[PDB]
Amino acid sequence: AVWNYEFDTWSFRTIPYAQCIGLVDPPVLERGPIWSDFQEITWDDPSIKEL
Amino acid sequence: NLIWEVSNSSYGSITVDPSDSKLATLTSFEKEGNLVVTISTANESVVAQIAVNIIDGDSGIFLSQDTVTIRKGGTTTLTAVTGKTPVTWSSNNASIVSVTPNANSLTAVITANGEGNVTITADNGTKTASCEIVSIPQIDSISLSQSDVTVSRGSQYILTATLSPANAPNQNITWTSSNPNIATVSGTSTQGTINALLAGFTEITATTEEGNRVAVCTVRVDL
Amino acid sequence: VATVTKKASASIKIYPVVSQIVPKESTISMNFNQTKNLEVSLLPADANNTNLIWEVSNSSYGSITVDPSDSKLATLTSFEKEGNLVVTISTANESVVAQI
Amino acid sequence: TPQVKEFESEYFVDLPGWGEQTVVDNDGNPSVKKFNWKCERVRSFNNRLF
Amino acid sequence: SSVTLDIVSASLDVGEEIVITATASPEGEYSYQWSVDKTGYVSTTSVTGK
Repeated sequence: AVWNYEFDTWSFRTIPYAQCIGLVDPPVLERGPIWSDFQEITWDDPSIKEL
Repeated sequence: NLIWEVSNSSYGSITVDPSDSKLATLTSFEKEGNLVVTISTANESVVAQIAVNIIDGDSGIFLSQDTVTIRKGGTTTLTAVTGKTPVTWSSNNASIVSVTPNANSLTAVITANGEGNVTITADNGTKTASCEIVSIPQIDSISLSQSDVTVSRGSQYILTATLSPANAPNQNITWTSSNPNIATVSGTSTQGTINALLAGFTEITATTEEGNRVAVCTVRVDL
Repeated sequence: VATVTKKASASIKIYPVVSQIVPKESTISMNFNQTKNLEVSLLPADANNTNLIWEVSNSSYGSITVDPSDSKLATLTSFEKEGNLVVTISTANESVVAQI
Repeated sequence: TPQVKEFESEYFVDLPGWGEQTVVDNDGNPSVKKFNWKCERVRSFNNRLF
Repeated sequence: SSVTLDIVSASLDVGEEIVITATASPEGEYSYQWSVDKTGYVSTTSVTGK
């Protein structure tokens, strides 16, 4: 049940079975990658498509 | 009451016998070295310590560390045991490794300058000790991330070289490749190999400025 | 978790550092005649646990201005010339440099 | 080092006392020594420096 | 097993350095943690090293 403390409104949503939660920086592939980093990656989405 | 214990109970046929009432006697043997005498109580957490040194004679001398392995730029210390305060040091091959006896003259600091075995020694006047030293480079080996790379016309793939130790002071790399007309690389662990032709194998080998000259080799494959 | 543990005894002795600091001089200054060689009398702070080194600037006021101190002190001489100079009684290596 | 520039000076110089730390030897004998202090930012406040 | 040290006493002066090495009877791999009875009077570096 999410509440916005800037406009005082209530809303709900679903989460993927969270035992915990926190904030952290993402992996290098999502922390800002570089063209000359995908030296081993190819267009055959080797287990990575959501980019 | 208390219980008298001694570490390395080999310095006498009967090092310390059971104290008659409170105290016991001490003996010795024909050998030197450092030991500790722990006067422990019955069971409570009370463990004292007494440091005794067998001088090996009247004014003999024996060093704590006999063999040492130091890396370039590092430093160590030495400890002696004598009866005479004057302790003059003397190291063969002086100008390969320096020494600086402290005020007490029973301790000296070592400073490695370059690779090379040294046999720093002291001289009390009657007896003499020795301390072998083997200077080792800051590095023992290296490794790369790829050995069978493959590129094309113009494409330049970047290679990385992770040194064996996590860190190395004053380290520097000068990449070399026979016949640099095919490609050129230099700088640091980051190589950035550039390709000029569409065929012709190459042998990208590292050349660590410091550390052991031992390097690796990689075989580029443009086809 | 540590299943087994073993201790090692090791004692250390740190000689006193008191009185090793800059010493004090009784004869802060001493004027003599042209070619007099009046001996010098002084003591550092308790003269304990360390030695010193007697140095003199412009070591040209005598064939042997100040010779190596026998045990703790040395002698002084003079030459047939005038001028101002300074006698630095420096310790072995510590940053202790006096002046006379 | 911060390398302050005095008001009555025409050249830059390291800060005075930067690295000074009081040490007391046996019997309570004080002394001062300078160590390699390196900072990232310095500002002024309440007639002080941070 | 039982541990021993070749060093048991030493004479130092303020400003002088010294290095001690720990060596157990067996050649196995173990962890080290140095301790001091009276705080101060010394400075340590890499207490987890032999």
